[PDB]
Amino acid sequence: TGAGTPSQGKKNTTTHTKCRRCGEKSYHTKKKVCSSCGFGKSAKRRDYEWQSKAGE
Amino acid sequence: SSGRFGARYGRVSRRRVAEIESEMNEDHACPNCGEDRVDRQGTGIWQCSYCDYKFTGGSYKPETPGGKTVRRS
Amino acid sequence: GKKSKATKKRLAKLDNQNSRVPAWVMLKTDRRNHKRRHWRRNDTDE
Amino acid sequence: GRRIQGQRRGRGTSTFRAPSHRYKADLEHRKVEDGDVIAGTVVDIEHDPARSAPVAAVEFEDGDRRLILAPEGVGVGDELQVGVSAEIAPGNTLPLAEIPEGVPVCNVESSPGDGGKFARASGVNAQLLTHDRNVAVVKLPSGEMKRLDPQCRATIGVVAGGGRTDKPFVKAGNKHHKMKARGTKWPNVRGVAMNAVDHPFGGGGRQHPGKPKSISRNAPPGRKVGDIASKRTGRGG
RNA sequence: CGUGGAAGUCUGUUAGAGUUGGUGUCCUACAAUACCCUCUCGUGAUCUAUGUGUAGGGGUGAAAGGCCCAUCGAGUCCGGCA
RNA sequence: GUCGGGUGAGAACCCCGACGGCCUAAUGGAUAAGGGUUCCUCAGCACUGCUGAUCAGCUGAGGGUUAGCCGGUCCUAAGUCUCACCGCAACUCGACUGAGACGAAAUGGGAAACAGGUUAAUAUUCCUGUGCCAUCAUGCAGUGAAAGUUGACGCCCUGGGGUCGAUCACGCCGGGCAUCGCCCGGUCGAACCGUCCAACUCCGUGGAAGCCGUAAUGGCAGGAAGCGGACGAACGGCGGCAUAGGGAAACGUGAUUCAACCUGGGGCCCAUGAAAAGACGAGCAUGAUGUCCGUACCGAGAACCGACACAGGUGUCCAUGGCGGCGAAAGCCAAGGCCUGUCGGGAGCAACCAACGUUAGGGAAUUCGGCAAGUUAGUCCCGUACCUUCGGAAGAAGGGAUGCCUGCUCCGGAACGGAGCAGGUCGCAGUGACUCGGAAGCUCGGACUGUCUAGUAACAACAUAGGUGACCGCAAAUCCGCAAGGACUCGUACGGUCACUGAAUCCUGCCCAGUGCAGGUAUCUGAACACCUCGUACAAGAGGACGAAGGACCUGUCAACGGCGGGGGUCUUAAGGUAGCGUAGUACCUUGCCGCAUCAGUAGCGGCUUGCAUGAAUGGAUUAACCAGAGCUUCACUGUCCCAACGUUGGGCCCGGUGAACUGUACAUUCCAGUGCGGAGUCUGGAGACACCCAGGGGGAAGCGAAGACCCUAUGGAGCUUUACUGCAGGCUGUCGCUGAGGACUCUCACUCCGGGAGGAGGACACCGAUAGCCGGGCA
Ligand SMILES: [Cl-]
Ligand SMILES: [Cl-]
Ligand SMILES: [Cl-]
Ligand SMILES: [Mg+2]
Ligand SMILES: [Mg+2]
Ligand SMILES: [Mg+2]
Ligand SMILES: [Mg+2]
Ligand SMILES: [Mg+2]
Ligand SMILES: [Mg+2]
Ligand SMILES: [Mg+2]
Ligand SMILES: [Mg+2]
Ligand SMILES: [Mg+2]
Ligand SMILES: [Mg+2]
Ligand SMILES: [Mg+2]
Ligand SMILES: [Mg+2]
Ligand SMILES: [Mg+2]
Ligand SMILES: [Mg+2]
Ligand SMILES: [Mg+2]
Ligand SMILES: [Mg+2]
Ligand SMILES: [Mg+2]
Ligand SMILES: [Mg+2]
Ligand SMILES: [Mg+2]
Ligand SMILES: [Mg+2]
Ligand SMILES: [Mg+2]
Ligand SMILES: [Mg+2]
Ligand SMILES: [Mg+2]
Ligand SMILES: [Mg+2]
Ligand SMILES: [Mg+2]
Ligand SMILES: [Mg+2]
Ligand SMILES: [Mg+2]
Ligand SMILES: [Mg+2]
Ligand SMILES: [Mg+2]
Ligand code: NA
Ligand code: NA
Ligand code: NA
Ligand code: NA
Ligand code: NA
Ligand code: NA
Ligand code: NA
Ligand code: NA
Ligand code: NA
Ligand code: NA
Ligand code: NA
Ligand code: NA
Ligand code: NA
Ligand code: NA
Ligand SMILES: [Sr+2]
Ligand SMILES: [Sr+2]
Ligand SMILES: [Sr+2]
Ligand SMILES: [Sr+2]
Ligand SMILES: [Sr+2]
Ligand SMILES: [Sr+2]
Ligand SMILES: [Sr+2]
Ligand SMILES: [Sr+2]
Ligand SMILES: [Sr+2]
Ligand SMILES: [Sr+2]
Ligand SMILES: [Sr+2]
Ligand SMILES: [Sr+2]
Ligand SMILES: [Sr+2]
Ligand SMILES: [Sr+2]
Ligand SMILES: [Sr+2]
Ligand SMILES: [Sr+2]
Ligand SMILES: [Sr+2]
Ligand SMILES: [Sr+2]
Ligand SMILES: [Sr+2]
Ligand SMILES: [Sr+2]
Ligand SMILES: [Sr+2]
Ligand SMILES: [Sr+2]
Ligand SMILES: [Sr+2]
Ligand SMILES: [Sr+2]
Ligand SMILES: [Sr+2]
Ligand SMILES: [Sr+2]
Ligand SMILES: [Sr+2]
Ligand SMILES: [Sr+2]
Ligand SMILES: [Sr+2]
Ligand SMILES: [Sr+2]
Ligand SMILES: [Sr+2]
Ligand SMILES: [Sr+2]
Ligand SMILES: [Sr+2]
Ligand SMILES: [Sr+2]
Ligand SMILES: [Sr+2]
Ligand SMILES: [Sr+2]
Repeated sequence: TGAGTPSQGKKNTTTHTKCRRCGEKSYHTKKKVCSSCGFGKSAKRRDYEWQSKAGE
Repeated sequence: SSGRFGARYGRVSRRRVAEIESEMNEDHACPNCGEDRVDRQGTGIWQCSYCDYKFTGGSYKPETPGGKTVRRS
Repeated sequence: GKKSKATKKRLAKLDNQNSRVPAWVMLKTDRRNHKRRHWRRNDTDE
Repeated sequence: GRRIQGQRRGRGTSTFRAPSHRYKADLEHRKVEDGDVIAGTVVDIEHDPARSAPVAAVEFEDGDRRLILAPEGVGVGDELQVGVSAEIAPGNTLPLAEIPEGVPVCNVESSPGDGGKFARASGVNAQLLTHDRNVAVVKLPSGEMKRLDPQCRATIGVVAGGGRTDKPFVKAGNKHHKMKARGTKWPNVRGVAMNAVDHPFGGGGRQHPGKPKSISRNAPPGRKVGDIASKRTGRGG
């Protein structure tokens, strides 16, 4: 069984769903944690300084 | 009793296991009556088929030379 | 797949977003839907 | 390099842990005040998945159902006594001072009232030797002389399920089935068949260890493989 | 002689799992690993669905430096960075 | 697919019929995940559809998903999260512990629904009939009420009970067939309410000294068979349900084999096979209440994932439709679905290619190699060697048989079950198709089954049982963490940890000099602190005294890393190759020499063997069995070859439609020579050369494809090793603080551990903070 096209058949799982807090399809319903806003992990909002070029 | 091993395994496999299996599927003495009705129930567990005295004993041999030393003192 | 109540409310709106720009908007602006979605070629949320 | 197998062990992941949820009981001793007014009838003899040997289901005087470690001979209907002035019969739990000399005993305690630590495996025993006012010397299954506190409880008799190790596994299937129920990763791939990146004995164009097998006791975790602090090796000579 | 019905036993395109040879077909493919004939295992250290756990110098590894989403002798993204 | 026909401006592919086929664990039925309206109707063809389209999963606008009893909801599972607490510089970080929560839609547990009808599309939801569960209210019952049971459970074998299904018998109802009279379809009817009980256990009676009983095991004077009896099953039977329903009609009765469902007996384990909520325990009447979420369609060679209407991938239930046969096998056929693995037309249809059939004579001569293809083939009977771990080898090998018809015997209760006999008879051929081992022998390796490089390696590599060694008495050894703390461990030496060798069998020699590890050590060496001397109004600073681990040094150890030579009849550096095995997967010389086998044998097997440079758990030797493992020989077979031929299907060629890409400095009809950076269509000289187009096989364009992986270079990168350099974890050790009372000791009061507690063990040590010396590719 090749790692390409045939392994793409077993892909009927739901992981990332529409978040309650921000609304991006980043709420990992198995982890109950958002990968975009960080809902379920932090009380604060997931923002990072590297999401923009250093001097901007 | 190790005839299920076939042409595989070896001599010590069909001498030891076959000996200790023909020895346990046998008739042994019971401490609650005095009859030969002692059968096995698993690993270490021994059972009588009379007044069903479910007792303890050596894994495959009912009475080990170490389990008979408890009687001397 | 079993959908919930909210999931239904959402998929419902997405279907109304699939309606064309009415004939009169063309006559009012004196002459394109960009959120044009197909059930096969496109992907929705969840 | 990479962390060796024994390093991944201590992390305590599923692969290396014991299926605790599938285990029966934490076999300890009963708490009597002082007087020996506790006794119990053995109702059943079950199998312990945690330690292969048989385990006795005992219902006491006050109806406290607890699984106790089973000594040889003891069966359904039999009565055993737990306390200070217990009977010197096989299967009775009492302190070392109250137990006479030259008697094979099991489920020995280290510190008094710990629930038992020593001599527990399939068919083993412990020999009680010296009796002083301060000390009670016990000979543990390995042959070591442990200077124990006479207030330490112990069960009289040898453990049941003896002579188990005397029969071979015959097939890997029998070993697989056993190891699935324990806290061990199986099978055992020799460190020599691995890559240099995976173990200190790994690599090479052929199979052999790099340095000598014997290693210092001061060796760090990741270099402590082979013969750990060997005082010698080999059979004869 | 029979009864019995054991087995990492046996034959088996039973379901299923695997993939030896053709170095066949294909090789701007049906397909970024496919097709066909052959071949192997098929009551067991078996095969499988879903749920769940282990995370990057770290996992996992019946060890091939194998696998960790077409990415592995150290994943991916963005930043350091022009 | 074909001929008709329908709608239409337009029809090969939209629709009707006929004729013809395809699919049978799927190409049918129901669904999970996922999709998300793709379902239904109407109107359309600019888009999408491998051609066309009047069709459509397309475009546009409407419509469509109705539940107390189907899921969800509740329960708890591996396990997850929140709060508290603790750590962290800190957190969205982290382990323990407490408390709460979440965690199962096919497929865990679970209070309760069946039959029919209805729509363009829903349906146990709506409608008709009937029935069932729960809470609560009133009325009656009842004072029990919680002990116990249930929920609730592995694998293998097996009897019993029993429904649907299928088949046999016969009757009735409807159809088919046109020499016979055979063939097909139907003959229905739930839930629920009632009732019956086999198995099992048990009680009374009985009185077996050998009996009772089983498919098997078994059972009994501690009481057998026989007899009566208490408890007690189905998704079963029987009755009701039902002058319900459904059916054009008849609107059956019996039977065998029996899925489901019920209930027993047996065996296996170095494996022991969830939990909880709920129910039961523990009545009945009437009335009421039963909210909320899901409910359309696909579920795949077009509704999912793979960029696509992708030949790929993806779970579950239908495993009992007929013949067949051991069979859920092949082949053929229903029920059902489809002609959408969706472009067509024409040429005896060439060459050439893909699949493939048959080839006279020879028969591996082909080739690295029988690669490819082939041969054998099912069932019965006779028969079966060496060797062997006694299991196997073995279906060895080899030999015979095999249909149809008539009439029968035997096993059994019987089958529409099996085994046999006698006569009759057809063919080239009787497992007539289909299904369906080729056989044997020598050697190597690995014991075996198994594992593996998803995507060029399936193997001798990995693993394994087996053997051995090492460490640890649990406040352990080993391992993770910065810490709080954690894995092993609900574990305790018959244990688990770390390594090595790799079934069995027969053995496994010698060396401890070097490296390693461990122990000891009079003496040497050995850091900082404190102490002593001088120096400083103090500091810096010079010497001394003391001294740990460590090192020196001695001993132990090779199933520990490893070693087993030269010279002469010892030397280095400890010993100086023993059993075996041997020109080996190891031997250079080497196609070693002898032999077997062939016409011929760098091959293969056997023996010899001074072994360039075999050899004992860096395991040595031997081996039955096993193997898509490497090598060789024989029998059989054959288009592999001698040597090629004919044929078959899809292409290929011509016509309609659709309609890409790789590549392109320019010029370019070339060839023979030469020249040139030494490998020119283009320069020089000649020769040749009218233009365009079709098919072809690919000589050339140092053809196209890829800023060579080789090689060197760069003061390039990375992975890896170590007695490279330097450092860090980490271990060991002295010292200072924690830290108390009276170079050896007593105590308890800090601190630690254990006990529920009382209290018990240890004790200024230990833990921790700091510093100092040693070791330190575990890490950078
Ligand atoms: Cl073990
Ligand atoms: Cl549902
Ligand atoms: Cl039975
Ligand atoms: Mg719409
Ligand atoms: Mg390393
Ligand atoms: Mg495990
Ligand atoms: Mg315990
Ligand atoms: Mg191994
Ligand atoms: Mg390797
Ligand atoms: Mg080896
Ligand atoms: Mg080795
Ligand atoms: Mg072949
Ligand atoms: Mg999984
Ligand atoms: Mg490698
Ligand atoms: Mg429908
Ligand atoms: Mg298609
Ligand atoms: Mg011929
Ligand atoms: Mg030749
Ligand atoms: Mg008869
Ligand atoms: Mg093998
Ligand atoms: Mg591969
Ligand atoms: Mg293979
Ligand atoms: Mg071993
Ligand atoms: Mg071992
Ligand atoms: Mg090996
Ligand atoms: Mg040796
Ligand atoms: Mg030779
Ligand atoms: Mg050879
Ligand atoms: Mg290179
Ligand atoms: Mg480098
Ligand atoms: Mg404590
Ligand atoms: Mg390095
Ligand atoms: Na979609
Ligand atoms: Na027999
Ligand atoms: Na293949
Ligand atoms: Na990394
Ligand atoms: Na068409
Ligand atoms: Na009934
Ligand atoms: Na049949
Ligand atoms: Na197998
Ligand atoms: Na040495
Ligand atoms: Na050697
Ligand atoms: Na195999
Ligand atoms: Na041919
Ligand atoms: Na060419
Ligand atoms: Na590298
Ligand atoms: Sr494949
Ligand atoms: Sr899947
Ligand atoms: Sr969190
Ligand atoms: Sr931020
Ligand atoms: Sr898609
Ligand atoms: Sr405890
Ligand atoms: Sr304990
Ligand atoms: Sr090595
Ligand atoms: Sr020796
Ligand atoms: Sr098998
Ligand atoms: Sr097979
Ligand atoms: Sr090849
Ligand atoms: Sr390919
Ligand atoms: Sr072929
Ligand atoms: Sr079978
Ligand atoms: Sr950058
Ligand atoms: Sr048109
Ligand atoms: Sr449709
Ligand atoms: Sr819940
Ligand atoms: Sr369920
Ligand atoms: Sr039956
Ligand atoms: Sr439906
Ligand atoms: Sr379907
Ligand atoms: Sr498919
Ligand atoms: Sr049909
Ligand atoms: Sr088409
Ligand atoms: Sr012919
Ligand atoms: Sr040949
Ligand atoms: Sr030849
Ligand atoms: Sr024959
Ligand atoms: Sr060997
Ligand atoms: Sr694989
Ligand atoms: Sr061996
Ligand atoms: Sr040494
Ligand atoms: Sr010799
Ligand atoms: Sr051509």
